[PDB]
Amino acid sequence: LRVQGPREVQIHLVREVQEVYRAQGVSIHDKHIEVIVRQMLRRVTIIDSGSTEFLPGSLIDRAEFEAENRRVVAEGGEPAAGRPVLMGITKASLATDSWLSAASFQETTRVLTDAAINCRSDKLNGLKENVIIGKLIPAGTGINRYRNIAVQPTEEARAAA
Amino acid sequence: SSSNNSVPGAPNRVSFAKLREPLEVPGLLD
Amino acid sequence: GYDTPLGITNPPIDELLDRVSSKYALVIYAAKRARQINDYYNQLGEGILEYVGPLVEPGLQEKPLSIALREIHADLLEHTEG
Amino acid sequence: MLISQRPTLSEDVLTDNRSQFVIEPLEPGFGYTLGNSLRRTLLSSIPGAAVTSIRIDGVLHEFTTVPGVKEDVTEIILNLKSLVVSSEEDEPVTMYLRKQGPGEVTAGDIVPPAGVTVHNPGMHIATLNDKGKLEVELVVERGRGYVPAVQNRASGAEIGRIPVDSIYSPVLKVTYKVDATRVEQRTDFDKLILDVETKNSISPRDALASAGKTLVELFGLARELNVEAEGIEIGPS
Amino acid sequence: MLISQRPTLSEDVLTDNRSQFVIEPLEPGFGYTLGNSLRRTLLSSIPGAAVTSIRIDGVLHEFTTVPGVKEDVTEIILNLKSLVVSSEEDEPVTMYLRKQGPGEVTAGDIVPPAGVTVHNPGMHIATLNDKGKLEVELVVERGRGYVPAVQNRASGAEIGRIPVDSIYSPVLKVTYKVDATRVEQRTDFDKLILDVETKNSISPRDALASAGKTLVELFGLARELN
Amino acid sequence: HQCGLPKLMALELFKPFVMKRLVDLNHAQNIKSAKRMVERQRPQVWDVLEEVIAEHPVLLNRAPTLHRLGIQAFEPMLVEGKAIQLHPLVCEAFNADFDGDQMAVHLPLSAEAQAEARILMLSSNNILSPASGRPLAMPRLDMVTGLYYLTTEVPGDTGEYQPASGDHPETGVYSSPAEAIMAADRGVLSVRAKIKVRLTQLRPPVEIEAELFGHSGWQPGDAWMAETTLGRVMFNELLPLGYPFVNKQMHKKVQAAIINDLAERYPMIVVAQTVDKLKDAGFYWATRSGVTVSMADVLVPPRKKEILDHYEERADKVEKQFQRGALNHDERNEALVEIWKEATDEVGQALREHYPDDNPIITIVDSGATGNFTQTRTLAGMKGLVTNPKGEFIPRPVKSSFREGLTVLEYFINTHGARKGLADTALRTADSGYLTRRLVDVSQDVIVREHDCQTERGIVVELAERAPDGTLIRDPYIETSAYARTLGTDAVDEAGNVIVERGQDLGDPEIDALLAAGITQVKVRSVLTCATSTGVCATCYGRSMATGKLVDIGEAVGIVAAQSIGEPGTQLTMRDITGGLPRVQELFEARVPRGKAPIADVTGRVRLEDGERFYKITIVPDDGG
Amino acid sequence: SGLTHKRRLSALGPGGLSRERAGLEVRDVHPSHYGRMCPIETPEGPNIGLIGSLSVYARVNPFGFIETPYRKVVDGVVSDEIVYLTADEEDRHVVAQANSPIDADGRFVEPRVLVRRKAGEVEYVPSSEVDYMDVSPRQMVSVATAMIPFLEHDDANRALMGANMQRQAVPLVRSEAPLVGTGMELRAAIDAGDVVVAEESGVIEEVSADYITVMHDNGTRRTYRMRKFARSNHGTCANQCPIVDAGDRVEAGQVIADGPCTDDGEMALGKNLLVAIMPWEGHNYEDAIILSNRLVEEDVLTSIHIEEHEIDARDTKLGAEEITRDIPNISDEVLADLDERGIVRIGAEVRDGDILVGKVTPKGREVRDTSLKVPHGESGKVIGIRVFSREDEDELPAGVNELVRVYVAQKRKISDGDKLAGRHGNKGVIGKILPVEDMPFLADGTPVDIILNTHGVPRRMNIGQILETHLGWCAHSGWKVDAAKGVPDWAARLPDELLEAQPNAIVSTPVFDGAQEAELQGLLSCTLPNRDGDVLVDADGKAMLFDGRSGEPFPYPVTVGYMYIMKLHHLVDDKIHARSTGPYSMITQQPLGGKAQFGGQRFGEMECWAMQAYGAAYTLQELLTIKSDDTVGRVKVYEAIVKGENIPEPGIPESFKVLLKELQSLCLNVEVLS
RNA sequence: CGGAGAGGUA
Ligand SMILES: [Mg+2]
Ligand SMILES: [Zn+2]
Repeated sequence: LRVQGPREVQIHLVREVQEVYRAQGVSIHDKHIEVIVRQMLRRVTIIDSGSTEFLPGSLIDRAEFEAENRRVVAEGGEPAAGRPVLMGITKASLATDSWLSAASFQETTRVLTDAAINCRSDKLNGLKENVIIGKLIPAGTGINRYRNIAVQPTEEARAAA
Repeated sequence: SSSNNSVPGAPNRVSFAKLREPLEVPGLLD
Repeated sequence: GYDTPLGITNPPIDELLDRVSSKYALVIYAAKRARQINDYYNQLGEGILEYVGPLVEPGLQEKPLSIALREIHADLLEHTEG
Repeated sequence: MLISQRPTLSEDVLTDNRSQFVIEPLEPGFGYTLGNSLRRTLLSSIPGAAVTSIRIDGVLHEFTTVPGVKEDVTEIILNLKSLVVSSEEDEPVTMYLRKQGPGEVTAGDIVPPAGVTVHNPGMHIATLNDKGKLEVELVVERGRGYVPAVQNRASGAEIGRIPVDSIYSPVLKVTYKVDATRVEQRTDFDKLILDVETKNSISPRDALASAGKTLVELFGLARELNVEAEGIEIGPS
Repeated sequence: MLISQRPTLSEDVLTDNRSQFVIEPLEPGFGYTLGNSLRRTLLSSIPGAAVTSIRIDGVLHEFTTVPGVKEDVTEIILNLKSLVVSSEEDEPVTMYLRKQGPGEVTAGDIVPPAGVTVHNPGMHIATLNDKGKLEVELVVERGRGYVPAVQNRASGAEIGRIPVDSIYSPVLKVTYKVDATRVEQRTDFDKLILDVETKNSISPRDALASAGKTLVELFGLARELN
Repeated sequence: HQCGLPKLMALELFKPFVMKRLVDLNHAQNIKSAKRMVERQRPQVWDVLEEVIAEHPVLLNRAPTLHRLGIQAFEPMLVEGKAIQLHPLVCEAFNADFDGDQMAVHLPLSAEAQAEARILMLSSNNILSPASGRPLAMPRLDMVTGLYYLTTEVPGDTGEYQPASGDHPETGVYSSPAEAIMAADRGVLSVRAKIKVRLTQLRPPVEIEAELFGHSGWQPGDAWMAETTLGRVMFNELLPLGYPFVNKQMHKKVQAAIINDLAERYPMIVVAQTVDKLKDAGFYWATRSGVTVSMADVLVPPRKKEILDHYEERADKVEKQFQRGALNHDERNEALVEIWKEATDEVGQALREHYPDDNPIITIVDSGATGNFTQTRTLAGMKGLVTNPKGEFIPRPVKSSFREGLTVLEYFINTHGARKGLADTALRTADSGYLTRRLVDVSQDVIVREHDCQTERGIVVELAERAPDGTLIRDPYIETSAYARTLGTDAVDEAGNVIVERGQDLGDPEIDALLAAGITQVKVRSVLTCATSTGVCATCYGRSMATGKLVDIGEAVGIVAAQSIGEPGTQLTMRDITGGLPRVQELFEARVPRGKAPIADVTGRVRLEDGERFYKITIVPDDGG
Repeated sequence: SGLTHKRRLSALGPGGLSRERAGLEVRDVHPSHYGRMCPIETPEGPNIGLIGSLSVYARVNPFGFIETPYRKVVDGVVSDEIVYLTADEEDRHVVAQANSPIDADGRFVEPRVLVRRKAGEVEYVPSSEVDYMDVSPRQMVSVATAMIPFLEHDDANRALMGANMQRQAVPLVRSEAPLVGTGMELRAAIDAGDVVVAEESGVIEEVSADYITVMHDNGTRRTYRMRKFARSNHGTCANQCPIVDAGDRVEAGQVIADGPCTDDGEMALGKNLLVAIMPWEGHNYEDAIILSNRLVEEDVLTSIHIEEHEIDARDTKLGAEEITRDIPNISDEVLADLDERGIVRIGAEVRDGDILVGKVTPKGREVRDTSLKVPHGESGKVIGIRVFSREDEDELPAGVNELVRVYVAQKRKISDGDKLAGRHGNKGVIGKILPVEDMPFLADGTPVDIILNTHGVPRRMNIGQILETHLGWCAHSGWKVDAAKGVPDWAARLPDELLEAQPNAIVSTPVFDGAQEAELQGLLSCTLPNRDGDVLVDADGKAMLFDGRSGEPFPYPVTVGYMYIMKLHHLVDDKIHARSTGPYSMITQQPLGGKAQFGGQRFGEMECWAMQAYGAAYTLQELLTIKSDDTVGRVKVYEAIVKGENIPEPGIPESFKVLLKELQSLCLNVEVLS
């Protein structure tokens, strides 16, 4: 990743996992491994804190990084330096914005105490969290598009009745 | 020959055994 | 190009998905229509106000979901997304 | 003894001559016992009539083609073989089909003598071209079931006559199944679902009736050993 | 090719409880089917008699031992179940076996009333050494095929009653062998040879008659279209 | 779509429904009376229960639920007994055999819940594996054997077609399949004998239709002569009316091809009905295939002793050379291992040659039903080398098959390697569960959110690199890297027009056209490059493998990906460089592999020097640094 | 099962390995295990290798190490004077396999005999190098693995499955010793302690179902009392029946009575059934089994089981607990069965829900009718009541007065779902019980009793079952090798008394020294006709069967024979279970777990992943909210279904509120903002 | 019905 960039490490990871699975005569379309790899390459490490409130060496998500840089440039520019980073699936799982999902995943004591120190608020926007609180998962037949369909007899069929 | 001679009331269960039996199975719960 | 569908597999699912875009859409379509049919059944003894009974002649005791799926197959209903 | 259910024979017509009979509550071993007997009796017990052999002028040794006719000999053979003909005379009667000049040869173009009747007058036997002529002599004898081609009994008797397979049975195809049909503390019974496909000669209803008659005769012969014996009776009506 | 000879059934008696019936001429391929129809009917639809339940003097349940018998009561049931009875009454009857003192106890000691008759005396029931008494009451009843243990509570009965599984099958074993005549003449036919072997409760002729009656009834129901 | 349910389990799951229906039918004045009736099981509770459970889906679940299809919804049918009756085709989906496996039953209640159970989760709608899209309701085992037997042409069989001999006309020609079946039921015809029938209900193949009908089509009812076997006519009579006639021996690959073609061309109901009919036919004809086992059916190679003595001479020579100090222990073991591997291969070749083509064991193996010829060799010829607890091969080796009966030592050294297999299987399923849990946690919030981000970023797929001499050899692993994608650009070859327009599913016709045009690389849309702020877009993800169409706007693709990658973990063996499940773990965790082999950092020549316990791989900076 | 339990080597105890932590180097077969621990017969799950079994001939030295007998071979002479070597000394010398061809003259036939060299390296060697020898070709295996016939023809996995299955066969109401056993069945029963071996030689004087009375040869009488219809640790009957007559003379060490699984003193864990090896209409698909109805009507596989229900009346601080008949707020009809004391009369079929012991709770009227009742899924007659009274100065626990206990027994026939299995690992569940009419019957009309799929044998490398089937047919039919002009070549080394056997002749094939393949071929070539001069099974061993369902003979011959199969203790009656509503857990208001207290199946974490992957949101929501821990949701859902109203909306999982309270209790102000 | 341990099934 450091030498050849994110695309090269993506293709490398997909090729490696596919090699391992093909050796044992198992077919998995590459899009699943691609989803996982996309999830692994989500964040960027902060090299220069800059005017933005990013502690050096802290991995922040790409959306927040780009948005904060674009805000700072608009309001007293001092762009922050950021290197793409690769995270194992456990680090990515435990670095979620929801302390509830990370707590339920692993290391509940560490996640809960660090969340308590940082006073993190959990936007119940995930699937695991909506399952835990017992609300409709934001997926499948829970999307706002689908849970709010409007069924009604047509005027012709309504009159025919 | 047959099943065995050690047990008195052994049913006549003929055996395809070719090799003999130098020793008898010890007491199993011994 | 098929034999008469029997039971839970009737009506064909592709002819239903023709009326909608996604199986997720047909799920809520059938669910809401079944709720309305059940509301009509529970309101028939009470004052019938707005819950319209089934449109396609329901079977002997066809459960509301089956009737709703038949109605969607015959395309009596209409749905809109959100 | 007495059986409390008394299966019911119900028929569902599918084509003009094709049916799907459904019996019903059969004690939980009788779906096959009567099903396979009825299948084989429908196939080969019912009398019928079919072409046993034919002769075509101009073809004695070479069976590759008929001069003046587009179709080869084998196609003519298996087009005549599918000729629904019903006869009354027990003897093998002879039929002649002749046509000259270009045109189409059809089953209606064969003159049936008193007896044989062609139940499918419209059937593409052959075509003709270039002032072509066709003259084929048939022989029909009533039989039962399916009888493959019988080789010549006397080779010197006839050189042009050639034998063909004989589908005497008017029933073409029969298939059956069983299902479990009951909720009466016992979901174990049988339901025989026949599927009879017959020719224009006999409707599947009449073929099934004839098979029932045949099996009734056979099993009545079997039962004649002891008339006053204790057994299971379905009952009248 | 219209074979003009109707099937005719002739019987051969190999012994009292076995007989070979020959049926010919059948149309080709219709030998196996007819023979199997008769076999299926014989092996499942021949009425008969069997013991329904018992009661022994000094046993409340069926998992005890009568005093003085080498056979646990369960083995007594397993021995009784091999009885071969032939009843004529359409209602439950009762049979009693009484023995006291040394000596083997067999089915011959059973005293049936008028009608029912035990058809294999001498088989075995139990042995009494010096101080064993066996007074067992049987209940013969007519039936067909197989009927599991009739529950004691479902049908009002006493605590000492022991329901027994009843196998009413009078047929023991059946088979067939079809002799097919294939000839270039095409005057083909099939000769069936049915071997019915009954368990001495009814002669094979009676079982074959019952099977024939059942099949005649069914195919007569099938003969209601025209 | 159906499952058989014990009546005494249905009576309990559907208790409230039965109570309501009893009260409705005036069989119980109040709810308490109906509850008592259900408790005491009066003879009418069954009558109302069959009505109640009618068309009410029931989700059958088996643990472990490794993948999505571990939960499927069937239609309950009361069955006499105490065991759930599971349709044999969903066994592969559930990974369920019948050696004592149990399954859970779940009943959805709300009208929403039953809609999911009847549409989303019905078994007949779930025929393709979401991992790869291959069919999972495909016939297998007994069905494969039956269809393989039915669709076979054995030369010199009864009722076979014969040309004219100059004295009598052609023989073996039938006017219709009905006549052929009538002949077969009379014994005059064999269901596996080549015949010429006159078909009028089977659509002819492509070439025959083109060279006979042309015009527009075959217009069912039209007749055509087909030289085939009766069994193949029967088999093609189970495929849809419009399917072209398939005159082939139905190996498992052929049946898979048929099922997948139906799935990709026909509605799902047609595919479900077709697989049901094929199940019925295969079960019927496997009973009549006469496949049984006897030690007479397990034939032995004829000259096994000769081969074994021949290689024993080589072993003796190697042993004598070792005794004379010509080589150390490792070289001797390696030489003996090679010798005995060659011996086992030769014995396997001889055994393969010896068996007839109709031996039931070879029929079952070659039919694709189950097993391989390694097991056939182990049973008949010889087992070969066995592994030490360390892992090294025993140089003995095992020399007796399981038919002749292993001696005491051979059996012991075989158990040596068998126990390791069992234990590693247990430990690896334990590890794969954890890997699947971590994968499901990392990618639980990847959901299709937009129908199209309308981006232009994409990735390039190898797609059949060109041959050196000049030829377009298809890349072997294209089914898992190019299909079920959407193009990010257009395809133009040799200044030609666009072969495939942007935004195409890129299926079989598309890839065939691209290869015919003669272009090797194509840019396709991938989730790695989707521009949506939260979740992937539908076009970037591409076709949903399960449904066969474009993925929906609510699809939870992250969990599907995690399950698809983590379901075949048991299959993947746990076998210094890691090359199994540990390799997958240290990949997805990106820990530091096992041996961090250095990679180049800049172009240029290398001045490697060779030493012991180290090297001097120095790369000249061709860039100029 | 008991005898194998008493000879187990569990490597996991306090001071031993831990199951979770144990690696893969311990869960293995070591070359030193030969003759001390069985390389087969290991638990099939997580205890794979941590629980072994002691071999047949092995014994423990004073220190604690195991020793295995050998047969000191001297100067190439295989001499007697067995010496019990240990593993360490075993390594030093070179052990010889007893199957090696000793020519009865103290000298091997060929010089090259395989031997475990030093570190378990099997190699050839000259007779001068050989130091010791095994005792029998059958020394490495255990007691339950030695009862598998044709063991060397099965693969290690299937032999392990069969060994672990012989310990699960339920005692059948009648017992039948195998026709094709091995020989380790008489000793496996006389050394297991269930057959009543006579103490001293004597003459039986009075033999009854409950007592034998051996009249010794010195005037002494020693009456053996038979434990009839007792309950084992696993609810299986423990019948013991005498197998001697009142006049017979018995010898010291003679078996005088049968046990639970025994036939004339030999282990009989199953029955001999006529088996076909054909696939049949898909009913025996993927390891399933098809049984004849004869096995149900004739009680061929009909096991007796007994359950033990107990209830006690504690003194308690309040006092006065009493087992009384009068049940407060009860009906008369339900109280009919109970005797005067309040205990059901023995011999009454107590169905599920019926009262067994009316017990009241005087919470010092404050008397709850907490009466022991036939638990969920119980039935059968009441065969025995045991009541221990404080007034009778009994040794009762502290603070009780009565410890009444009841036994309910039930005969379980074989049904669809039970798990019959042979000795070779060919386990399966009965898929269908066909009526005896529609069964593949031989030419003579005999219907086969069981049908086993063909696709299970060749794949699993347990061909030993097929050889067992062939030899079972040979034993059942009986044979007579015709030595009219010289004995056959294939029967030269066949023992005498095996050249001719009457029908139903039980044989034995020792585990590693039994019937070769040529001998099976020959004994199939020569077998007696059944009743008429017709041999139903040809030389190949395959009969010409008739399809009873359709009538037409099957196109090809089918392998038939007699295979010994055993009814495993995995009956379907104990596994079927369902719940609509019932007991709920207390702390978390989820339903309860287990078939005992009704209970509900667990919708695991990875069954939520499947539902999420399907996109089914409402089904998952309802399953996790209104079916488990939304109490108001649960009750309203029940009311909605019983009435006609739509299914209500969900609420909040009680589990989530429990988690919130626990998180607060830690010291974290978790809050649900809005 | 909460915990600990043991055994077992897939
Ligand atoms: Mg299993
Ligand atoms: Zn996108």
